[PDB]
Amino acid sequence: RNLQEFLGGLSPGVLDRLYGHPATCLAVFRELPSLAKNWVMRMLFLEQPLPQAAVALWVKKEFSKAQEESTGLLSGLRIWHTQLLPGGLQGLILNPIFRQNLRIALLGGGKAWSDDTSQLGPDKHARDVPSLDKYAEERWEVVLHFMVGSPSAAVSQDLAQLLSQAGLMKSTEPGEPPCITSAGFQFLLLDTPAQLWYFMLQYLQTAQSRGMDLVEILSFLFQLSFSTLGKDYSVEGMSDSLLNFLQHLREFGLVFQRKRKSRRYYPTRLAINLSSGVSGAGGTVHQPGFIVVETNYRLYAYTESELQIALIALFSEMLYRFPNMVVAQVTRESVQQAIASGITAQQIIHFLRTRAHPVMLKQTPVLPPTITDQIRLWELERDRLRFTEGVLYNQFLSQVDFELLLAHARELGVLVFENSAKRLMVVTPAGHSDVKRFWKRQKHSS
Amino acid sequence: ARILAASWPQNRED
Amino acid sequence: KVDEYGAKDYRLQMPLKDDHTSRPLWVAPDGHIFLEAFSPVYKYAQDFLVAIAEPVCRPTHVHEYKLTAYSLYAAVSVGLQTSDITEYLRKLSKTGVPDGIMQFIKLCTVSYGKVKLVLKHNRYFVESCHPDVIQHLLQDPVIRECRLRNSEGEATETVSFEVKQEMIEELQKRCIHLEYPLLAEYDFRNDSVNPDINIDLKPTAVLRPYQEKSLRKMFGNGRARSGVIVLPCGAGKSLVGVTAACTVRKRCLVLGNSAVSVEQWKAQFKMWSTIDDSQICRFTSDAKDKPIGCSVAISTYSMLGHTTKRSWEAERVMEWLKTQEWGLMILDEVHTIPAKMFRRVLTIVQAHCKLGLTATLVREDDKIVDLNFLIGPKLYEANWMELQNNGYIAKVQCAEVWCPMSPEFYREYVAIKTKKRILLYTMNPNKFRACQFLIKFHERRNDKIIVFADNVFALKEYAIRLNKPYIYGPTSQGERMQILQNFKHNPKINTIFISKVGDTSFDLPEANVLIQISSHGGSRRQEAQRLGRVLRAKKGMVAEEYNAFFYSLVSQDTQEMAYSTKRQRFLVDQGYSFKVITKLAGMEEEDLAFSTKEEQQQLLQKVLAATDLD
Amino acid sequence: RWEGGYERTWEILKE
Amino acid sequence: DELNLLVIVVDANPIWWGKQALKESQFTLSKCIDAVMVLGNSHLFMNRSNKLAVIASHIQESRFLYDGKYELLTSANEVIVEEIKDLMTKSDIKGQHTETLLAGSLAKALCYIHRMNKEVKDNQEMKSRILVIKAAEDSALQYMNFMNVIFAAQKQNILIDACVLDSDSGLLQQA
Amino acid sequence: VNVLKGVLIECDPAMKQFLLYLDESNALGKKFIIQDIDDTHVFVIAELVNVLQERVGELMDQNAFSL
Repeated sequence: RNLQEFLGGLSPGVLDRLYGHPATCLAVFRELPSLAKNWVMRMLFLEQPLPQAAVALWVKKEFSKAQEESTGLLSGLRIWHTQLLPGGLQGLILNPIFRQNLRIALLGGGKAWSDDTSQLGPDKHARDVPSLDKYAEERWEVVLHFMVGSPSAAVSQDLAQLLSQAGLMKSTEPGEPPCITSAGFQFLLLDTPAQLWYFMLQYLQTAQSRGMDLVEILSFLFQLSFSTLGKDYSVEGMSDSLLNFLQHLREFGLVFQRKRKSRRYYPTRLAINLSSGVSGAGGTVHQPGFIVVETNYRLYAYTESELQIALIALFSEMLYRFPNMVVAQVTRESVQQAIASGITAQQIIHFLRTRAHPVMLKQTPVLPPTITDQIRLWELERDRLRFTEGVLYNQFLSQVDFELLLAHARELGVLVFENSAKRLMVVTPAGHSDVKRFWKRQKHSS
Repeated sequence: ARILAASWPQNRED
Repeated sequence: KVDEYGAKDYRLQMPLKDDHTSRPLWVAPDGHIFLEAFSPVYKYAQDFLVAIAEPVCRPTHVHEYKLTAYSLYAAVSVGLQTSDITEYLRKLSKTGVPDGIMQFIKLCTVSYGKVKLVLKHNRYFVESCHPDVIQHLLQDPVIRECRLRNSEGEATETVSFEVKQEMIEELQKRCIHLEYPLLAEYDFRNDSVNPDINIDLKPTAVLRPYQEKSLRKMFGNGRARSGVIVLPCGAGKSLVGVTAACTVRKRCLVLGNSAVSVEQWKAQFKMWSTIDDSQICRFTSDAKDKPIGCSVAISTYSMLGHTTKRSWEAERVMEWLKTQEWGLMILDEVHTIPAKMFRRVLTIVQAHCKLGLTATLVREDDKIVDLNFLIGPKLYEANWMELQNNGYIAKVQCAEVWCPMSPEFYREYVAIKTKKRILLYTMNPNKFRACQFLIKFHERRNDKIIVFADNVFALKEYAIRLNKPYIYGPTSQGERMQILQNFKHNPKINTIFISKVGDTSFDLPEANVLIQISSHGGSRRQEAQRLGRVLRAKKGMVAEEYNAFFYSLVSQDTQEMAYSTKRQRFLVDQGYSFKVITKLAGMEEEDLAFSTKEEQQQLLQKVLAATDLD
Repeated sequence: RWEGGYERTWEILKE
Repeated sequence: DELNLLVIVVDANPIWWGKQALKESQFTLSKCIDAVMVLGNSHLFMNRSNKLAVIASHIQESRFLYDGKYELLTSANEVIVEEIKDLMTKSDIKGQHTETLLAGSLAKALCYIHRMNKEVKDNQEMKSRILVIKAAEDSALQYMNFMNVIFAAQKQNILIDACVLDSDSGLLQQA
Repeated sequence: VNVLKGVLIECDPAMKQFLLYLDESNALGKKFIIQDIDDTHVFVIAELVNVLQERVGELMDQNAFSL
């Protein structure tokens, strides 16, 4: 789910409160389509409502669908609103709060969100951008190792509580580490920006559980999105809920802070691209590919962290463990085990493509097509048996009665399968009672 | 031809 | 130590040094060696590994080699000591060499080259420079029986002693038990009993660099050494054998599977060697030549291994062969040697230098450990992918086509549990339609088509319905040759159906499309050798990476899937790819047989009529 | 007559 | 990978703006500068990949111009305001040259676009367009140079937009 | 009316023939394949479909190789 999908499902009050932040308006405008951006720029200084027909006459007839998509997106986000223009017209006018904040952000004025943290002078314990990036990587590595269950990763209990609420790991037996579910496996197989985006979406879905203001958190995230990497900002000026959220982000590695009492905080590139979700950051300079795939379904990994070793062992049989090399083999048994664990074929293929060694990048295909096809076939083998519980109707004496009952079932939407040639049909067990009652009532009316 | 052309590797691919 | 994931924890035993990128080799303490092909020192590392390590797998990027005692003995026979090999390994291994492998190398190399076996005056002598080892080995009861004794039963007295010829192969295995392997050293230049022969190399013969390297490795210090060289089919293996025979200049013996192999070897000798035709004789059952003045003799293993009474002239020829001392012996298709009857031929024939040539050595019965002493260690084995890159051989386009089984056949397939089940999946109407469409496509593309089917009934039925020549058991040789000539010359006929006899019973004409329908049951090496022999390099499509086409029709959800998977393991170890094709594009437009389901019902009736007898 | 000897040991050298 | 470049050339002829100020019209040079800055801010606002280049066209020479408000936008505005004030306060009329150096500013803008395109990585394509505002009268002696600039722009396939304020120019129409 | 409550199974005709063979030969034991409805659809009682899936998996396991 992208950012706008979550924003579009919010209540009008939350959207209005978020409109009071010029950074939020900037982010919303940046996330709009180009046609929507042009429409907003046209209406930036328009204090009068715009007739709908006049707005519609601007775009080409062929691009009406794209025009209608932009119009619907703008209406859903409540950026603009419809007003009963005098004479029966329905004018369109932007949100006054949103428009005012956008003008403040662009034209100037208002008040800065951060109170020029240079007041404290240079930081005695300032770090460097590579150090901040490495620390951000380390924290997420610790989180992933804890999700795996390795004792080397010890995190706060409430952090595990978030995962339990997220459903990735379920604490079937208290005291023992929770067992990570299939959803947790799918989360692990996602790319790191995707993992962060999904985790933040889950946090937002349960933001009210911690009593934290959604409007403040979203605005703070938007401000961090436009922040400069390697630059600190003022912790002061934020509510206690915001302070707790900032501490949580520091635990995630998105924000660097030497001490909990520190008044400075350095946003990281991960937090900058966090608002964009999965897109936007097309030029992500990730780690070089260390995985080499051979035609004999053999994987060679130039890695030493146990996280990647566990990820590879999730769907492959380990063979050798060298100090700087890990040799495993891709087998049908391991792939089927991963599928039974909930792992899909596409996740494995995408993960292997992400970890593609530069030597293999020289080939026109990123991965051997035969291996990918074999993996796809192994995945398709598991779901050969299709199980669908239902009630079978097969005693139709008249074709007209069978057609009428089939039409009624399709009206109810409880049809599972139909066979007009033999007058046989399958219905849902839940819808069986309704169809049975309808069939009995038809005989009663007869 | 319906049975042969689309028995195993079609009901999931298509 | 084993991790919970099954990976062998070799981190502790392998001390990694900072020279990661420069050194391309990984040396695990289990004896396996891993090499990266993209490394700049790949060529030097490849040459070093080939000399000392027997390859296991050679895919595109990372190659896996194995260290064996026979490989160490071959390396010692080349002329490499322990010190230089250890230095080169440490210069190329990413991690430090474990002491377990080090001690393994130290023990084997010291024990090599101690015991020598000499064949002089039609007598076998075992001698060594260390009489203590000889005295110690006398206590062995097996060695006591193998040692030749006097007519009164008294044992015969660098001191050498005669050894019974019938117990020579027994002594070879006992050397492994005593950890003192024999030495197959021949006086290449010091020979005087056997005179030279007026045979040389024609200027038309050119030795490819890998062929020359293999020959030079075989000729250790200028002396011919017994061993086995593995080369792909069509890479001039017969030319290499002829060159070796010319270099030896002594009496030469060549053995083939059938008379066709004998004729091919004789033609190659006439094509490349300068030996007169009067000195070339064929000891065959039909075309016989006088053994007098036979400088080079070409025969077959079964002719020399005929336990039953032979013809009077053949008996005289065998007596002359036994009396005659042969400096050099040549054996073709070593993979059939592990058979007991063919192994007895080695005991029967007295030869000084024995060289074996074949395409594969992975016997399904894994009777190769004894073969390592029947002839010797594997001297050389060329990389198939590397030779494809060099253009010496065609870059074959391999594909496995999955033919869905008809529901009528499938139910009967599951119902049948005996060996009669082969006919059901080997006669799939859908497979028939796929083969027909492929044949039509390749005929429209003007390609040579060879359809291989082990089952006689299935092959005959397919050839008859498709109206193509069929080759099977009897296949009268005149008609067989006529069919071969028609396939080579007549453009109207470009599709030949060949039974199991197409492996080695005759010569396979050069083609480009090979379709395998029926399987032996898991012949991972036989069909691989057949595929190598069928397809050769074709001019015109050298630039393209797909110049030779091989298709394997496999019935879905059947035991043929397992057979194909087991068989293609050898080719995958060679880096050959295999693409699975479930849907064939163009079958919908093209009209094929059994379009209606009732025709498939008729085919099912015909197949069921063919009972378990067929 | 090149069969007398052939080695690539010196090619295996540190550079 | 869509890099949109909007190069803006401003006719900074002091004679025409001084005459307009004498007319005491509602619109002055300050309003024009504010409008140009707002347009550039909007252009950079619509997308990160968008780039802005502002060059002042003056008789003496062509000048490369480039608290609740965005930091980058504020910095760009401060730089632009500093440069235009520095040019205008030091713009001393020394000579009878009245026609603005339109051709030279266009040539410098084209050179800047070419340098940016060379600096642009192959992963992204840099679409370029030029908007020029016309306030004073056109130049006759620059006709050949103007045509040469037009041909080079067409060769590089760069859109050229003209915004006439007071005096029309057929050369801009043809461009 | 006399209608049975179970689970509908949709598979390729080859698997349909395999299930018919299992039901007729009683390899599964008691005949839980009461009735067939379509050329690709069958109606199986859920009490035995779990074991039936194991038998099907055994079939495809045999039609493969162990590495």
